[PDB]
Amino acid sequence: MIHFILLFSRQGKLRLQKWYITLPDKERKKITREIVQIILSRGHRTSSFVDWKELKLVYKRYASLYFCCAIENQDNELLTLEIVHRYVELLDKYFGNVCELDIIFNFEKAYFILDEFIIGGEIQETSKKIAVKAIEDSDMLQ
Amino acid sequence: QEPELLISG
Amino acid sequence: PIRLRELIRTIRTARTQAEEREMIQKECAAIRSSFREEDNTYRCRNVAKLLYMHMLGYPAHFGQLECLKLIASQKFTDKRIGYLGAMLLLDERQDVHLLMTNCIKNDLNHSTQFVQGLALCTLGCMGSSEMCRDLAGEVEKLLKTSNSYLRKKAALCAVHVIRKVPELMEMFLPATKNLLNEKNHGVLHTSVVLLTEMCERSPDMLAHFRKLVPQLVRILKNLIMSGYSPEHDVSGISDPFLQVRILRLLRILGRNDDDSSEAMNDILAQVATNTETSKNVGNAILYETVLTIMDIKSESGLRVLAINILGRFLLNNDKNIRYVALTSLLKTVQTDHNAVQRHRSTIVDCLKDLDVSIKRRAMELSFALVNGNNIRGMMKELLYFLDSCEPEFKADCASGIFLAAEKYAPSKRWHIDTIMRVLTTAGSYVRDDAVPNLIQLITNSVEMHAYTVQRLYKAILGDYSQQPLVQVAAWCIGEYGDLLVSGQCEEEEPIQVTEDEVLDILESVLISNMSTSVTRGYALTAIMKLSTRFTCTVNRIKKVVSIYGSSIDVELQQRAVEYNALFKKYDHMRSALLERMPVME
Amino acid sequence: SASAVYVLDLKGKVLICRNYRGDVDMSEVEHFMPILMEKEEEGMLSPILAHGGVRFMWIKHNNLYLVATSKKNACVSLVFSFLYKVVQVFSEYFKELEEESIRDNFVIIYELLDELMDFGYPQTTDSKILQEYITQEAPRPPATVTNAVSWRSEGIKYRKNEVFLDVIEAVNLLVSANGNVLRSEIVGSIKMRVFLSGMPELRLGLNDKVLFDNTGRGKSKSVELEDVKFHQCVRLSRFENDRTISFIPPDGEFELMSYRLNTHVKPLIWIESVIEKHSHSRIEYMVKAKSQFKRRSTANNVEIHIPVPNDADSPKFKTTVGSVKWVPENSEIVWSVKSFPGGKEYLMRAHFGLPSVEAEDKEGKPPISVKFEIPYFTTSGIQVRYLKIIEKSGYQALPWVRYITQNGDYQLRTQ
Amino acid sequence: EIFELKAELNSDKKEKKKEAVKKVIASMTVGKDVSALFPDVVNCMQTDNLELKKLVYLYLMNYAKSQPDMAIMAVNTFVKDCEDPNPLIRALAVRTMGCIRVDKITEYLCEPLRKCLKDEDPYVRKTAAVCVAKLHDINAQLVEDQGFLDTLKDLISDSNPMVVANAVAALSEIAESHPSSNLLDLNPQSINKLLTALNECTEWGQIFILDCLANYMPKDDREAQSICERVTPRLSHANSAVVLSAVKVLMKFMEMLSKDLDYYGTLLKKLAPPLVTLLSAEPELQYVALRNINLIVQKRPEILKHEMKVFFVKYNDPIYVKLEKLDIMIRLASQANIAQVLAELREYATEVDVDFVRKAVRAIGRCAIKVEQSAERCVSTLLDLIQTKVNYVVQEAIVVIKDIFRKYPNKYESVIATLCENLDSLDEPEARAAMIWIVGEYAERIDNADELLESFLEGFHDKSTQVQLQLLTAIVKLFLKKPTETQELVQQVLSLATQDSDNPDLRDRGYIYWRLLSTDPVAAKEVVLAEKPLISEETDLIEPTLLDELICYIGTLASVYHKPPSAFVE
Amino acid sequence: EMRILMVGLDAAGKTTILYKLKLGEIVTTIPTIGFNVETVEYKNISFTVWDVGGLDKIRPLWRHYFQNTQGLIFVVDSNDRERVNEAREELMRMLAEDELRDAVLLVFANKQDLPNAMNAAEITDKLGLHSLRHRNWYIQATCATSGDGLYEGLDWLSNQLRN
Ligand SMILES: Nc1nc2c(ncn2[C@@H]2O[C@H](COP(=O)(O)OP(=O)(O)OP(=O)(O)O)[C@@H](O)[C@H]2O)c(=O)[nH]1
Ligand SMILES: [Mg+2]
Repeated sequence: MIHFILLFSRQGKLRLQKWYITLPDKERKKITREIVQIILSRGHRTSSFVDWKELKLVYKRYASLYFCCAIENQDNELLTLEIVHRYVELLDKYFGNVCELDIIFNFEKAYFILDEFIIGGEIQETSKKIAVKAIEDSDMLQ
Repeated sequence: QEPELLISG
Repeated sequence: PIRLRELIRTIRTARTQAEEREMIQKECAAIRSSFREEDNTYRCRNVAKLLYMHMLGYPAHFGQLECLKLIASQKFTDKRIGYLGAMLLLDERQDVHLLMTNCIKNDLNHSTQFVQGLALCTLGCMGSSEMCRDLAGEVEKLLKTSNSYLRKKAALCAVHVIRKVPELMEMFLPATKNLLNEKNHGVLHTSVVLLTEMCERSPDMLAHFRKLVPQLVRILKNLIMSGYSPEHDVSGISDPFLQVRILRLLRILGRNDDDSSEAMNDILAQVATNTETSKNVGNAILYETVLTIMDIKSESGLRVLAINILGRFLLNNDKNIRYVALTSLLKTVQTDHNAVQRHRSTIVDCLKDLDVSIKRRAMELSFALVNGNNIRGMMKELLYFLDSCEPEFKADCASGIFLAAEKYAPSKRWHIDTIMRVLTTAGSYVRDDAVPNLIQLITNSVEMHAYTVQRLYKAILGDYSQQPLVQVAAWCIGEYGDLLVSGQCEEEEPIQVTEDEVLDILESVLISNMSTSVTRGYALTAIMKLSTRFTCTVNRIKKVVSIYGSSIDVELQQRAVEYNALFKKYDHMRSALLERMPVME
Repeated sequence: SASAVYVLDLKGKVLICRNYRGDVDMSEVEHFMPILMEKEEEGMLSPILAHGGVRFMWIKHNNLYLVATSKKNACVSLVFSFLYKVVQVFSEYFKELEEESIRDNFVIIYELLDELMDFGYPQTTDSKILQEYITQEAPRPPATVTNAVSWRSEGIKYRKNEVFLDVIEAVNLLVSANGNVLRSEIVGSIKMRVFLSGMPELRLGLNDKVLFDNTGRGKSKSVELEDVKFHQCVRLSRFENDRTISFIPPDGEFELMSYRLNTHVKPLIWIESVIEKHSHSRIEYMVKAKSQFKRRSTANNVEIHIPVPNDADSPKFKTTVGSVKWVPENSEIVWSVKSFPGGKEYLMRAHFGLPSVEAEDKEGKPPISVKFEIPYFTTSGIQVRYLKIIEKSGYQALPWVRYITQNGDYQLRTQ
Repeated sequence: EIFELKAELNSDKKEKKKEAVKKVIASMTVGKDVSALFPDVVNCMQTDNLELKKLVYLYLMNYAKSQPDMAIMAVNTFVKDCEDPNPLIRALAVRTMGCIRVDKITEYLCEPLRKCLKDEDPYVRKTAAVCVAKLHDINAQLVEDQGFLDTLKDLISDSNPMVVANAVAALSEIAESHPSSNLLDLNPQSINKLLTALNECTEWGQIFILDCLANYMPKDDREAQSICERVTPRLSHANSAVVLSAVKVLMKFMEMLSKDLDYYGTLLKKLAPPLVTLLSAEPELQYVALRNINLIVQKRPEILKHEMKVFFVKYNDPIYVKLEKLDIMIRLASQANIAQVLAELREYATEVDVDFVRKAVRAIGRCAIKVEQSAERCVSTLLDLIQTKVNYVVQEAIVVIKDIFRKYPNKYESVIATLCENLDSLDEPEARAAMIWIVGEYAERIDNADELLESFLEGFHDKSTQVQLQLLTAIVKLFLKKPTETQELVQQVLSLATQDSDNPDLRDRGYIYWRLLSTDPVAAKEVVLAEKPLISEETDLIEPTLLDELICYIGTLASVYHKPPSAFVE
Repeated sequence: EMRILMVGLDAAGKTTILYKLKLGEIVTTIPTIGFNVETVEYKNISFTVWDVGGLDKIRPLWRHYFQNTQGLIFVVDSNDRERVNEAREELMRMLAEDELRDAVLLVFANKQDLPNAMNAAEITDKLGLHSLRHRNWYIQATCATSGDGLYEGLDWLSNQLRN
């Protein structure tokens, strides 16, 4: 189970946050700030997985924007890297050569892309065409 | 910098 | 009302956090004033701007009812932004979230499958224990539908309902009948996640769900010999999430059952050999395959194949694959204990690696790989790793040294030497709840007390800045001063222990402000316990008890007042209540 | 003794850099920022941050950070006075000191930073005589860098010789929530604008209580200043000897005096606000403002800043005189009147709406602050009796005086 | 980028040479390593242009320590513009050549320093005075061999008081840098000439001269009165550092003045309004003056004993100002102002700054400890703070009320009944142990003590350590205060702290209590409820041997940290 | 142009009254854990009617719909006798709030089909509407099955627009 998904930049400011566990807002901001400082206090050769409170944090840099996921101690970390890559590919297939600016100005559309891919911390749509196709029909549905 | 493509290509 | 893109641009044109907060509050004022006038047209964009506000980290508690109003409307875009706002704002402890159970239940019987999947997404993402009770039958009626788009979301809703309220788990039994016979892989993936959720939750249906083990084997079989597809394919291999989830389900069944492992063993050998290892995706499939193989009771010949695949995972130059190999060898330690020990030189080679996570799982794997054969041989390397580390690792290193030397001590003298070494070298990084275990093992060491008491005395005589070291040492000195000193009732030949400077250094840790006010209580009880066991010095323990009877520490003052009362009035009774105790286990 | 003076930005990168002693390693400036956030996180933010043996003494301007380092026991009052003094020096050298003005004026900022401090010791800090020999458009050093008169240059002439005096009062008021005054003081300021030729010797005459009691005329109206602060130009020894404000003034605008006194008189503008706060429904404000000075005086541009809840909405304002608008950027309402005559009491009513969902954290209660200004009016009673201008050439200059009373820290605590 | 700028800097014509030097200064200013371009900008050093000379001087100042063995090629140019008829270039060359912090060229630039300590221009003379201290910090042995300390001592005695002020600052720097052999102490005639030079120097030179006076010790009473009477007019300067240095001289020097004459009282009455108006400055000087006022009122409490309303905190004050203003309000509190202090401290606990609120509640407790006659007003203030039902206010107020109760246990037993039902599921173990000690110490009037203490034992092995020790002590005290209904309640607690407890100090206390109760309850009544004496209170006031030394460091980091300067130098 | 809040106890008539006013027939109504909102039009004003359910976990959450409400509808159940006192404490707890203080009161004496169901005047004496000070209130006997009295309550609510 993916507990939460965080997106942030090189400046540490958050770009997207989806939480599949229930915990209050002060603990939310504290956990997010310390996790952002843990990821940003690491180099580019540092194995892409950190250990944090019996949850392995799977992160992967793509641009100035970072991508991060937190899973339990039963999941696959490399398949969580593939889950991050599939979410980046779904952002590619929706927006079309996606940059950070599309995430910043369409955070709600990136949220819809995450909801068409992951609900409850688990994958609902494995494939790439079905999720983007469902977002396209919900976009012309209005 | 921010207008740069997310995928590595 | 301004648009969401204009608000995002206005946020990005700010120069500092304070001016950003002023323009946040200036937009939130107009949003709340538009909320007060009950405007139906711009409520969608106002709730979306408030969602951007809440993402930036600003209060949005006044938009929860407007999220409910956006859910209760008839427009799909309003429903979309309202369900996203429910997911982002409400949770289980927000208590406004109970007011949309009827709205989710109305949207689950909608004619539009995107409205239905929106409600399924919101319920499966953040439904509470109260929402999951009166919506579980609504979820289960969508688990029997022919729509795959609703079917996968209803299956993950059933996952969320089972995870939240686990006593509504038996009512999803006939919804999973012939659910693995569906052809589309998203529905198959969510069905496999549902089956492993009930199999991990309850063990009464493990043999009930073990009859679809050859069905899972056949699905993995045509998944592997599905050569190329333009869908469900990344980096040349087909359905990796489905393959990893199917192998995780095959790990969950058959861990204690034999015949499912014989039905699963051939395709475990086929997946473990005929899939590529040049990519991260195939490495993920091979890691889940080797976790399945070393968790089930598999064939011992291909257990050696699992050894070889973990070896070529270990000497992979990629740090992700080295982390994966360390985590898998930590996952299987209790089984094939002979077959983990040959990688110990590689494990202590990555113990000195620069990566934090690599050296952390290498430390935990070395601690799990400590046994009773060459415990000294790993113990010099573990004390080297303790003495030569960046100091975030020292608490976990000292704790693992404590359980390793507790579990696999060949002798008590070596155990006392290594616990003195880790107490003197680690020091302040020693966790304070290990001090009862250290005192318990020292009191269980009945045949030698004088050597460990003398070593603790010599360690404090160097320095006493280390609080668990002085907490062990004060208790040991106060309990065993009667053999710390020996035959020293009068003046004699000059020996290094002469029954005064022990009480002087106990006085020193009492007076010093570099104590944590628990070791002062340990030192005061030590000084009181030394009054029975010392027959040479008199009227010094009494005055050092007497000057501590007016302390600002209330426990220290209560202890010294009781000990001063015993000294003044009941001096003949102190040997009856200050004697040694028998040991405990 | 500052080892190195840095100018930074909000991110904390070095905008311009200057080394004086070299005992602090020059690459330690990147440790200043995360020490600042980790001290701001615990609430242990201090002007003096420490990194082992290196102490970071920093001030914060409107846009920049001015940090000074030291390895030893530095005179930290001298360091902070130096930092505010070069903030003042850069503020007279340029229009305003921001992030942008460092980059195009870096050559003259380097020349200024070489001139202002030498080996941890401030040397020449007057901008008017500092502009004589380093400019943005270099001659011999003037004598006034090293003369006894270090503030005023010889050889400057004016066709019309005028002195302008601005006796500015700042009333500081702090009352309790119950309505009793617990702090009421006046901090004054005589800002002088000098346009004089040659080397004038100026004698300021005031109605000092100590001077009037020492002379023997202490029956008339006088002010009892508790403390007096003077410029560098004022002869402090003869001020202590016979209460004499004697000085050779600098050319241009400068602050000669900053006095301080406590008054038992009633406050000039009195605010009574009763808050009718209802939980989850609305909050109501009933604010009455009365002016307790004389009726011939008039306070201009008074702004009564009253704090509102941060989640409040839909304001309804009823007022008698003035206009009241909602400022949610400061989470408050201000009540702006244009003219407040004495003896008049005005009424304001404000109603907001509150959310049904409470906020997660508590708000806090800022006080009510007013922003009045009464011209042609002094509240302590200080009058400038004379200004004797003595020059060796001999002329008749015209001293012009005006008296402004404005707010200082004029706070009124709420419930 | 590098070779093109090197070729453009290695050209001949002057304005593009100036632009090449300007862009190499700009590329240093944006923060990149440009030290490989060193000889090209060092070669254009003797120029008639002075802006170009200043920029080449700046490059040589911050790029010669990185290249020490190759920056030797500027010394003849340095000594050739240490002899030009322009004193601005002469003093600029002296100031720059003092800042080249390499060792093997400083013997080559002692002759221009000796020439520039002697010439008639006071600008280059006061620059050479500071350059003597720069060269002393480089090579004190070379400066002592060349004899620059004797002509720096001769520059105290000359005219033009910025030269004597820079020589005073340099000689003071050399004096604290010395190993305290062959001291540079000064005669009273030198004291008199420095006090006359104080009136006609700059405002930083006043700080340097008054810092030199803080190392002097006067030999008699009327000499100290004369130096105090000449220093005391510096208290009216607008510079807060001049005011604080004059305060340092006066606080050091009235300890040698006797208390019988009338000058001591006038000095006490006139030192207080500069200290009050120091709080109207910028917040950094406000914080420094607040820590110095904390140092001052420990030594002389009669200076600011009536000026207390100026230390009341405001809402727009910074947190370092507020947390020190609370300390001054503690140190100045008395019977005459304790009602206004309690009214201000009741206001301060309603703020949202959490650490300021717990410091205000601890200040209410410190006011109850310091002022005996306001303890019931403090207790009712803390009860009204408890009735606001704020979590950190309550969980500090039980600890503060308990610390009052250990000092005054006589007649404050009427509030235990409203204390015992105040949401006792609070999570702080300090407040838990304080409430438990209140219950066990006053277990004669509490009728529900057993039925509140029985519900507290359900997580005994997992709560804390001090809460366990206080729980065992309080339940034992309750048992031998009333042994009727407590016999089955103390037995499970002794078994809970003896049998299934792992903690050795708790097992020691439980075994001592169990052996005492098994041996003699009559003796145990006299032992456990023994008459506890009056508590020796801890002192926030500094010991006077440290306080006299800390008065000699006023306006410094030692004054801020309240420590000796040897305790934080590295 | 009215915001109408329908409240009252569970199993009572509120959702049936709302979909009788909106659609016009009897629908199968589950106990609503959340809320239902429909806008009806009768003499050309929009009655935005907010039906909130009346279980024990929704009655603390009734106060999030009190704001901007110009008229209360309190549907009561005439069939049960032991819950009209609970409806009385719920109505007196609701009407004493500062939010919803200018809202007029409408009481629907619903579920009157069999003669053990009580009448409007004696349920007014049990509800204590005569002891209401500075509150404009009205009570009439309705049945939600045939929809009688509902439009008379609606035109009393429309008549009470004029001030
Ligand atoms: N006999 C009769 N029954 C009614 C009438 N109106 C509603 N009901 C019954 O009420 C049942 C539903 O419960 P209601 O009390 O209407 O629900 P509600 O008023 O919205 O309150 P909640 O259950 O909390 O949501 C229906 O099954 C009907 O049988 C009526 O006018 N006459
Ligand atoms: Mg109904």
